[PDB]
Amino acid sequence: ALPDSLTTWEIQGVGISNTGICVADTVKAKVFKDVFLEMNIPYSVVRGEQIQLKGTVYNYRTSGMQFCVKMSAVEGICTSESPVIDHQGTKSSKCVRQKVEGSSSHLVTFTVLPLEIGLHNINFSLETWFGKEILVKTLRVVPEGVKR
Amino acid sequence: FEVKEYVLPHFSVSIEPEYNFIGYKNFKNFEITIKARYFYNKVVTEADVYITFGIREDLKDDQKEMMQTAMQNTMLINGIAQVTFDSETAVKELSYYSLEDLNNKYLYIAVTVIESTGGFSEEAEIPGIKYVLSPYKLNLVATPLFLK
Amino acid sequence: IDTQDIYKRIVACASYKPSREESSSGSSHAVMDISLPTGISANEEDLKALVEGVDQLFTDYQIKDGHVILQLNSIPSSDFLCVRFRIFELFEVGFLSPATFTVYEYHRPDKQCTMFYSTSNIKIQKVCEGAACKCVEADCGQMQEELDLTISAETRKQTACKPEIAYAYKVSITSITVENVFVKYKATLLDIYKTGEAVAEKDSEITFIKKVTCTNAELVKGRQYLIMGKEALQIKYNFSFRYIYPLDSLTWIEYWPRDTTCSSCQAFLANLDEFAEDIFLNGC
Ligand SMILES: *[C@@H]1O[C@H](CO)[C@@H](O)[C@H](O)[C@H]1NC(C)=O
Ligand SMILES: *[C@@H]1O[C@H](CO)[C@@H](O)[C@H](O)[C@H]1NC(C)=O
Repeated sequence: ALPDSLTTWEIQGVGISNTGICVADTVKAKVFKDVFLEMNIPYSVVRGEQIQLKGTVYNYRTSGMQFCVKMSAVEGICTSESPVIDHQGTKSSKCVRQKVEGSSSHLVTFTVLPLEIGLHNINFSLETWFGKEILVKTLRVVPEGVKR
Repeated sequence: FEVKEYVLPHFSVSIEPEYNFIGYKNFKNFEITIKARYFYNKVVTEADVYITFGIREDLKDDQKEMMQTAMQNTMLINGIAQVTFDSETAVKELSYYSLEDLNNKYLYIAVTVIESTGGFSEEAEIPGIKYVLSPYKLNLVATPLFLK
Repeated sequence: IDTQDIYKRIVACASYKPSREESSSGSSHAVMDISLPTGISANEEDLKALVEGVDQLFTDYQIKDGHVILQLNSIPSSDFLCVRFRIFELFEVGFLSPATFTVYEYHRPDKQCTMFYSTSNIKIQKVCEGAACKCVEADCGQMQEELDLTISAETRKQTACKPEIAYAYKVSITSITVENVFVKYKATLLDIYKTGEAVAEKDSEITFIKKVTCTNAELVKGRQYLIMGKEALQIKYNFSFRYIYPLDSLTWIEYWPRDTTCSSCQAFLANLDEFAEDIFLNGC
């Protein structure tokens, strides 16, 4: 079963026999989705400071649509919005649906300040017309000063 | 194998110069093509492209002064963009010397591409392009040097 | 370091730290570095004023690797030396790399004081190492005026029924521990209305913290105030207790009269009781 990613997968193989070594031509397996969401996911995200955490929703569907994106964070990363409803784990972003033009994209921003050492799992749920899907992203943090 | 923090870039940015290395005719006029494509093979619809120019003495030198002029900002349309940059105005007083004879050394150009439709960023660069008074070079291939 | 909208200006105001065995005079030659966020540049014509000046506090200035380099001869031990400059920023980025403000003596590069800063406004603030905050939003609230005659009894129901407003109850402040920066506000619960999930009971004597930056929300010790605000934050450094109150911006705080009555007049207290009974009987 193919892994879930927007990028094109390049599979490659080599073979060994008494005849000799043979490298097969690289097979490009393209994995695409009509309506999907992806985010920057910065590396190491220093602790104590708030981050912009920008992401973009893509619509390849010819017809227009309205999208809703909510964020759920494990304990703990300080959020500037709140509250958590209905479930204690589920974090409502109180998302207002914005119009996304056909063959266009829209911007999504989340201001969050991590309070503890990573890596912590942070979910971004996407509620939209033409189906809905949620991706799981991990956020890692690092202490302020460094001396080895 | 390289050990680094890769971040795993979202889209590919390829920089194709019309000519490999700048000659006499290309000093007054130099055109360069900037083309950025997603990893799912679908070209970037619309994005903002910022170009940075600079001059370097050698390849080993990581740091050198630069203009101070532009910083020309053009928008990537349908996965392709192009811009013309002349050396005559470029170097001048900014590089403290102006001539093709005065400065014989590499030219480094930086490109920063951001998506206008949604948050993402990718960067690329050209290690260098040297202005040479003596074009090309000469070499022999598949020609053993012997006489019959 | 601080960034205000009042083109945007950036100030430094840094000083030298005296040593017990060292008489305070000034500091040795030190390089002052300011890291500009990716896609942000500063105006050189505005920076030239430091060099051009008859009185020279700075020998040279430079821009290297997207950083601002300016060398200072002596750092004042008495007061903080300020540096002001205007910036020109062009859109972007995917993610802004944390901007650092650092200063180091040119003699020893070994030890460098570094502090992070952000040009954008701070939504989340006040994160304590001891009590493990648990923000505490940055925005500032305001307290209603003392003995505001009527105007209005109906408006209180609208404010309390707000989905964002969770705890609306009558409390009496007991003890106050000033800063840094907490303002604990030890109180006592006389009565509850909502009192929605997950908290409970009565006479629990709970506390709510507020940053000292708000002088308008100052409470008088011993005077009972009716407080309606956001849901209580969970826990602390202590794994038990477990429900401390935020006291954030746009919280309803109004003085509840105890003493006479008629204070010109007692009729105001009836307007407060109507809101209590209406929200208790029917509610949101
Ligand atoms: C993301 O959704 C998954 C589904 O398995 C779940 O395991 C996890 O609780 C989620 N993470 C958060 C922070 O809500
Ligand atoms: C929690 O904090 C208090 C101070 O408010 C401290 O004195 C006490 O030890 C703690 N309570 C418990 C039950 O551990």
